[PDB]
Amino acid sequence: LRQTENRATRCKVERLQLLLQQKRLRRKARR
Amino acid sequence: LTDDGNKWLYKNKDHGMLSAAASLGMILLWDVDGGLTQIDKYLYSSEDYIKSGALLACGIVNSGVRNECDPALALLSDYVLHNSNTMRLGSIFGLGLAYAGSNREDVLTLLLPVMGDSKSSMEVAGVTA
Repeated sequence: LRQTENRATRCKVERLQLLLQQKRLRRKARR
Repeated sequence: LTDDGNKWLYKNKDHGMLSAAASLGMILLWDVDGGLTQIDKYLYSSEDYIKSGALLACGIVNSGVRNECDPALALLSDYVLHNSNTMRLGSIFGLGLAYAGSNREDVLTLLLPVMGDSKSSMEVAGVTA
């Protein structure tokens, strides 16, 4: 239960990390 | 803490770990990427104290920057539910301080229900208020 909650948290952490990397690449592209 | 904060958190005891971890976000204020990178490792600990402190750290990191993306929203609405225990004060306070000026009906409607659910002790109720 707690372990699978941690797994889901890790999944969303990876998702948002990739999204943030894309966002900052796009930002630095123009700035 | 940034060098080796795990030992620092562990030598911290009782309820201290909450604030000890939130200090990580305070240090990594306004830096979403750095905060996430330095908080992910501590985000998964056997004791929920460290997890809630990490949630506070992420909320503090998000606070002050109005990024259209809402990593704080996603991560912290994942935990806004009591999860069978009252130790969600950290999540609630983090969400608040992160979205202070946002006034997003999304976060308002996420927070108001959990505020009264027959299981939100006065601590949780005050934090969410």
